[PDB]
Amino acid sequence: NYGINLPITGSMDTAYANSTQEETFLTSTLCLYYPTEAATEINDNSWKDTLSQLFLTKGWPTGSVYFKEYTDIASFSVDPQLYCDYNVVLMKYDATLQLDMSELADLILNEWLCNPMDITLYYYQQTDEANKWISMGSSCTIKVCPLNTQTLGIGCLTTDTATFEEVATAEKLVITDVVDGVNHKLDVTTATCTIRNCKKLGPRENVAVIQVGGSDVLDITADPTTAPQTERMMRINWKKWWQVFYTVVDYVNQIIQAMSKRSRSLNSAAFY
Amino acid sequence: NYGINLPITGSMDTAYANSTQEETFLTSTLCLYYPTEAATEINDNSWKDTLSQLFLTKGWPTGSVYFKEYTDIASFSVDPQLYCDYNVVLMKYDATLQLDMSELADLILNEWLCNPMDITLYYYQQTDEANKWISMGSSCTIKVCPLNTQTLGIGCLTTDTATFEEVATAEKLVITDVVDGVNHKLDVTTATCTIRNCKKLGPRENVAVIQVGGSDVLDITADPTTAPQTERMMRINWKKWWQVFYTVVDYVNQIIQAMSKRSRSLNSAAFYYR
Amino acid sequence: YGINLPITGSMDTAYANSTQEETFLTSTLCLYYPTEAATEINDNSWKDTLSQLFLTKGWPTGSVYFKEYTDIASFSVDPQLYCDYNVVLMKYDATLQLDMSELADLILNEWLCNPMDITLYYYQQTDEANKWISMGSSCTIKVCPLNTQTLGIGCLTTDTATFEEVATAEKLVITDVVDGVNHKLDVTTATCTIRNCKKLGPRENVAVIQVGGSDVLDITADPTTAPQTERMMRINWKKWWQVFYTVVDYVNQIIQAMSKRSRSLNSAA
Amino acid sequence: MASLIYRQLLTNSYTVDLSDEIQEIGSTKEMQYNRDITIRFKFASSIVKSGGLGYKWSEISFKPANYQYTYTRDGEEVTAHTTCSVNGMNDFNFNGGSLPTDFVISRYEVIKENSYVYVDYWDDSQAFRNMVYVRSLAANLNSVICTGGDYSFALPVGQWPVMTGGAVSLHSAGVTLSTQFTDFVSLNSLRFRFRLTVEEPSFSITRTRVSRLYGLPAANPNNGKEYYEVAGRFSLISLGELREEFNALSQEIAMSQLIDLALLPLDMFSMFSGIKSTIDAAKSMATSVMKKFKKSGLANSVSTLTDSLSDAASSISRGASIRSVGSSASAWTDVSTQITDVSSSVSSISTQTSTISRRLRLKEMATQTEGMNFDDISAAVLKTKIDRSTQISPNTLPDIVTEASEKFIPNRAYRVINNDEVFEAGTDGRFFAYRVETFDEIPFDVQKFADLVTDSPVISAIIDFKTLKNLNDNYGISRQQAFNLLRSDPRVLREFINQDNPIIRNRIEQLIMQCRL
Repeated sequence: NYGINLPITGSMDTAYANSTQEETFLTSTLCLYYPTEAATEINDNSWKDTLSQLFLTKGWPTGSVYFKEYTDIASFSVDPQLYCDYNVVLMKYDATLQLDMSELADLILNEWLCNPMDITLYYYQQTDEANKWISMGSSCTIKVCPLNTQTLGIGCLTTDTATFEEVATAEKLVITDVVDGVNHKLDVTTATCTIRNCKKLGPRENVAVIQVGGSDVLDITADPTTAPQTERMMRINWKKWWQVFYTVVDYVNQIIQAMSKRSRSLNSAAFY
Repeated sequence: NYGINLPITGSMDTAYANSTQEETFLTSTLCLYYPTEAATEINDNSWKDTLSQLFLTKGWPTGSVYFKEYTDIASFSVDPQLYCDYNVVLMKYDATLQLDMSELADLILNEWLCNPMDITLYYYQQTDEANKWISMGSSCTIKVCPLNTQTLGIGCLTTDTATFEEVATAEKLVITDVVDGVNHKLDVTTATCTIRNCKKLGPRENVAVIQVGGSDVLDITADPTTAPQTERMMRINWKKWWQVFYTVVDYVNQIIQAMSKRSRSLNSAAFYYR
Repeated sequence: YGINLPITGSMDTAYANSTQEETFLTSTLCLYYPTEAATEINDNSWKDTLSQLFLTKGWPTGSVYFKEYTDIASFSVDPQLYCDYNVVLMKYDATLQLDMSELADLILNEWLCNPMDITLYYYQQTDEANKWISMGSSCTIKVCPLNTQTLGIGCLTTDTATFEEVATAEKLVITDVVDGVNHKLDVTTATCTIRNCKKLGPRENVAVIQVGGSDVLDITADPTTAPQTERMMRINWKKWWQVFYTVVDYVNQIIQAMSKRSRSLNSAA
Repeated sequence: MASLIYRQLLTNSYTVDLSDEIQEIGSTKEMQYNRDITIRFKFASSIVKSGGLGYKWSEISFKPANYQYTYTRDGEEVTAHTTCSVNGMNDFNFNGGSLPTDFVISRYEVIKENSYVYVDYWDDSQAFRNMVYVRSLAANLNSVICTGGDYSFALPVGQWPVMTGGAVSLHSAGVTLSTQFTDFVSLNSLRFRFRLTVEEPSFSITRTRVSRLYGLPAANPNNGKEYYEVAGRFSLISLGELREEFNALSQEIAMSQLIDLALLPLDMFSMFSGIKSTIDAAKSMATSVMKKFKKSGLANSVSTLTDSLSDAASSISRGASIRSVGSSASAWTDVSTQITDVSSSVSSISTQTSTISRRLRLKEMATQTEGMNFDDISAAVLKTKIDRSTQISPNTLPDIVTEASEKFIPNRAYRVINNDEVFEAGTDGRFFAYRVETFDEIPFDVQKFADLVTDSPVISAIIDFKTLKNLNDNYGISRQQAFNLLRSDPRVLREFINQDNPIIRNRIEQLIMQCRL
């Protein structure tokens, strides 16, 4: 764009250009993410097809809607590539996996920027409430050792990782947070994990995590002070999976309207 | 304002702000892509290191330059997760692989927008000279069957793929082009391949495919009418690999200047790209 | 219809719209390809399928024709361009390059020829546009330059064993000799035919589309010039079905780079 | 007048389809002569048993049947051949059960009031062979009752069920055309079809559950008769190159007599009156004449202007750049002002004028205007000659009519008055500016023109400048008259041509000679 230098005009012409949903029906793609269990319960070889014809009703041309199958919250969390313009991901309340779910939401619902970290040669530090370490893979196990202003351990010996502080034991997606403004020698299991240094920010004008199950929320926040509740964070009452999908279809536009179209670029949110 | 279009005042103040290379030396990363054979011929455990000190000369701080090893044009054309701000890829003329190379160039040198295709449930069609089907993977084998306005085959039976028309036999990267405005039942070998529907456009303000050997020729037009020659498409005379790298280093800025940031990425564009 | 010349230059500024809509209705398109091309396609209905696809780009059923040359040498030799617009597909065969160059030089250009009697009259080329184009089964041309006396120069106008061989059994040959010098010629007229041609206008039809390599071709007989025309297109090579799809998907673009012949236009004299 | 007839057609084209669609379903998969007639015919049946034990029948159906005979008529022995077939038969069945020993009729046909009987007829007299053009035919025939005989179903064991009864009466209904093709030659005929009324007795199948049904079953429809007979009487009432003649035939049309017949709404019913044909020609032909129009010059063109408005009024947000000689964009003026899609030879103005004529001109007509409108001079030409020819046959009437439109009065111009200023778009070439009164010429304008054309009433300048100025001088031409001679008034014009006879009689005539096609 090269432009942002010159304001924009504020005159109230006052002419709303009508519809909005009639541009998105024609030009955008809708990608539905669900868990295996969801589809297994449906037990039809043509469910993706039936729903698609039903999607014409709500106004989405045949070749428009795509159906992606994550089989777990952890895998759907490791190697991320939102495929379509609009992504609405269905998540089933599994109470033991809550934080797994929180860490995954925090990634889709938000806009991320990521540079690479070399745990080997360089001990790092986070800068602000927006600098976090997002690591993900087969088995992510992160141990940390805070450094005083001398490159010396504080409660640890930068030499023996048996004195480090473990902050993640074999997760599939992890957003680690350390006391801001302190250097740390890091010890990740890079064999099965990848850890990258991300700065947060923009949010996502796409992800509309629809939650099935429970009650209760989650506060993506890392702090204790704030709790943000966004429109791209919806909830549905579980009955049967066929019902869930019927509702998602019967209210596609409502769900789409709670998102937008800016923000799609390269799939994999971590930015190297 | 940054999520909309803003157009600039045209007054000729006329004051060029000097250097330009002195912001890129400080703030940008340089990623060099070469083939295995390149490094094997060099035969040193410290070549990446030696070149790096040499890179300080041209003005790139120690932790700045990265060295990525593709071992073939086919694999490289696969996991093209260009890592750094500036990417200059070294390609060694292999005459049998020309189109493999062309298809790979077409991907790096250009700005691509893709969506996923479900070959199983929906027969597709390309819209303009910019709608192409880019498929890539282990072994990409694509057979096609053009449909008349009835969903019926034309020279084929939408029922038996033995009547389809084969347009790719086991490639690692393929940019397929069909007669615009015609529906086609597609039959890819999705097991080893992935086919996606891409719209082209912007070009790349990064790569700089530097070609070793031949008397070169790259075609990036799918058509016959046009032939585009860009600055991000350079050529070097093959002597020894050490020489190639020395030159790449001795002319880093010249090569970088022929690219430049990443308009689509930079910050002031995160909306319409990034 | 014909003879005389001067147009009014006033800028009325009214472009008469489209132009592709008169060519779709009134003109014929002839596609020339090599056997290997069709063999790789392996369908009994490929010519047909492509034809329906050609309606898309706007060419009525009976409009497009498909001619099969099986080699660059025979094609070079049997050149009776059949249709209004001819787009010939050439495959990069690296040993046959000059065969290809000589064939391009003939289609891409407008030629004027007269017959030569090698037996009774020793000839000479006049300008950078007078060339000797010979073609047939096996064309073998030996030459002997004459000084201003009808005597050989490095040869005996009597024994062809002293002649200078400039072509050994080609299927198409455009021979060039030092301008303004007489030569006793010795062609193998049994299998060859040699004719004296004057060149000129370029062709407003063909569109040699080149498959493969990363060629650079070389016509100009001289060393000084290199002409690159619009009727000389290129498509990097790999699958034949793809080549044809592209030719169809961009028929108009290819046709637009050509148009009405000009030398054959009715309006002549 | 012509206004209607022409437009009237393109208005009623939607019909073309409906009709068109009929002949398909129905399509495959002078001199008078008389003669009492005697039609003798018979039915045939096909009875097929199922396999197995022999208690079950699979099909009992009607089959076409031939009959030949001779009868006397006017002292001559006539040899006749008939073929009787049925249509619209009804499928009945009887299921005595699924055991191998249970009596069953899977399907048996019955003709009822929703069925027809057809009898094809041919005889060897001469009037019959001379029937190839048929303008009309009616039959007055006695009815006949066809009753079913018994048919026994011989079961392997026991008492045999017997189908008995059934009856229908046949009534002559509708008269057409028809023809029989055998191994080598044809037998022309206008086979009549009989509508049916069910009669007593009803039919039943003894030993079963089938009684009191009305209609005639296919089991034994002839009831042992050698033939059925229907006799009565029938009455019959009987009767590139083209162009070159139309022209010559025009050179004679009067003048005054013509004009008038252009002040009479010669619409649909009128034009296809005079034609005298064999059958539903002029009919589906007045429809075919249609099925030609909606596929020609006048057609599409008009279909274009129409859009060029929609499209340019629907677009606007994205109104075509085009250009407009006049206040603003408006298909008529501008769309022609810009898409000067043809080229080279003369001066500016003329080219637009021209292209603005094309639309404006011919086109205008099929909508709204005053006085004798060109075409109304054309129609006159048609309804004229297409009468001084006498012909019948289909393949003619269509096209020729159409083609008349596209190629009649090759050129011609128009005018628009406004504040005593005759603006004349001399199509193809020319254009002048008047001062209404004192026939004078001042700088014409592409502008003043623009609008005043776009949305106001136009006039099909019968007589134009040339003729007019020459007329005004060697005569007089009261202010009164003149003012009419512009609106192209019928009267005032008719006067002169009818009265005076000077010039006027060329400007007119010449036009006739121009609608030569």
